[PDB]
Amino acid sequence: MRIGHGFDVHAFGGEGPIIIGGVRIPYEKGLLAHSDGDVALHALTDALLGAAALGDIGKLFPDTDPAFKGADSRELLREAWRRIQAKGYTLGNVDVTIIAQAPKMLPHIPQMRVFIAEDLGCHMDDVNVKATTTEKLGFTGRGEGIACEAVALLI
Amino acid sequence: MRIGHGFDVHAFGGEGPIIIGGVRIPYEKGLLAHSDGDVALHALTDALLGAAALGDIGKLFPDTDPAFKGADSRELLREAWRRIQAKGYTLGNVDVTIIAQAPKMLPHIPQMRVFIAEDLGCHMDDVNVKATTTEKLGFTGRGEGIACEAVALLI
Amino acid sequence: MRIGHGFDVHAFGGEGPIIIGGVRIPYEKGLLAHSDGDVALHALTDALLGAAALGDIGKLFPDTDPAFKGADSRELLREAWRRIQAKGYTLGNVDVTIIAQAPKMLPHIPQMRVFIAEDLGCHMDDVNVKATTTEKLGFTGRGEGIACEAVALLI
Ligand SMILES: Nc1ccn([C@@H]2O[C@H](COP(=O)(O)OP(=O)(O)O)[C@@H](O)[C@H]2O)c(=O)n1
Ligand SMILES: Nc1ccn([C@@H]2O[C@H](COP(=O)(O)OP(=O)(O)O)[C@@H](O)[C@H]2O)c(=O)n1
Ligand SMILES: Nc1ccn([C@@H]2O[C@H](COP(=O)(O)OP(=O)(O)O)[C@@H](O)[C@H]2O)c(=O)n1
Ligand SMILES: [Zn+2]
Ligand SMILES: [Zn+2]
Ligand SMILES: [Zn+2]
Repeated sequence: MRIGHGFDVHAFGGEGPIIIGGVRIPYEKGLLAHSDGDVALHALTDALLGAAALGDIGKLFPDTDPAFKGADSRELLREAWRRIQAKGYTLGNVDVTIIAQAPKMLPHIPQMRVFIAEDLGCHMDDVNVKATTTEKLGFTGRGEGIACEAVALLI
Repeated sequence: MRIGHGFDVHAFGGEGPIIIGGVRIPYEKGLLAHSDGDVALHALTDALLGAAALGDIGKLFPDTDPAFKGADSRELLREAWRRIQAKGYTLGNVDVTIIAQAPKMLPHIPQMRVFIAEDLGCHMDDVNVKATTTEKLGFTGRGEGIACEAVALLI
Repeated sequence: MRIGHGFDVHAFGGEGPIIIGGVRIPYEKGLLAHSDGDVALHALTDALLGAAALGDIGKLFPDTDPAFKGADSRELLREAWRRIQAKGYTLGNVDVTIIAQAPKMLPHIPQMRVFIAEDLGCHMDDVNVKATTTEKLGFTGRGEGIACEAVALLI
């Protein structure tokens, strides 16, 4: 059993929607990023790479490499997962916590769990996603951006 | 073995004391919330629900439902725990990290561990609580609110 | 198997370099602290003490005690580890996430893993360190300080 932890942040910028956990969520503003800025999947990817001792998302897929521009975070998720499995690991379970004042993540979580479980080739029960606001405090409370944390357990 | 993670924040507002980890801690200002605003127990609850793949505190006990107004966070903690156990889980251990510039949590932690272990029906040794300031940085460093993180391991 | 979580923050102040994960990293400003302000090792220490139910770094090594002034965080790391092992624990694995806009931690991570694994008497593979910026948001995004999170799994 191996434990991992990931954390990510992306700033709001431009027009909506935003992509979180693979879900296109309607919002007044979008998120600024090289890729699709999916904070939830970056934090998850890092948690999994962390538990595998493979480093982090930026070590494997550089901000500098042009191909990663506009990149689908689920692709990165699946690749990191491919490499993790090849190192001999299997999924224990993952838990994600989206820290955002808005939009409301609640209704999109079921679909998120479907995408993530698909990507990790596991059952939805091994995947949990949740959300919380920082009750108007901070860059998140001010609507400046979204953050996300995640933990993973590999076997 | 299943892993979970929780995170919560509540803003200062009104008169003291504050309730953290179930402990009434004297402070110049109190915390604003629908319930008692116990940041430590919300973060813990989410960590446990997360490890169980039951979602989050707000999914089980809505901000909208009036009964939860003024609600004792230990009640929510015990209920979430009831449901978790019914899903077949048993406690491995939990670790909580209170992020607050003040007040000093240190002297109240023993009592916190007593309440939490009581609520989870475990031994104090399976429960750990700690604290840290953000050295004057951020909404926490500015005394605007308190945050808390927690991880849990279920069996 | 026992899980732990740690979190720490230190403000920039003075002249560089900074010490992170035991590595002297050149930077325009340094970090303000009683000790060497190694955010990465404090967060790690707490994660390990947390998994062991030993509390936190400040419980074991007080800000008030003068000896800890200028103190080498690896010393504290090794001591906390000594005490943890004496309580009967063995390392499962640790994962660290440095949240800093700058400097770039990437090139110093290998050396960090060497120091940490040395200190914990484990193999580098049981140690992972990663980094992330908060994309210009927050006290970290503003260059006001560095934060760090860590999780640990004890056996
Ligand atoms: N202080 C920092 C921050 C990030 N990094 C590295 O560079 C990348 C950070 O990029 P980022 O903070 O923009 O995160 P994303 O835009 O990939 O979501 C990370 O993936 C780390 O590998 C670093 O070495 N030092
Ligand atoms: N961006 C967000 C934030 C929270 N939520 C949900 O709604 C609740 C958040 O309420 P909250 O941030 O005020 O936390 P508490 O006041 O219950 O401590 C969470 O329990 C989540 O279920 C969400 O769907 N999307
Ligand atoms: N709100 C708080 C914050 C910290 N503390 C305790 O006092 C110490 C916090 O000191 P700190 O936030 O300056 O962290 P460091 O300077 O040791 O890195 C922690 O080690 C906790 O034991 C507390 O009791 N209540
Ligand atoms: Zn990202
Ligand atoms: Zn709360
Ligand atoms: Zn520190």
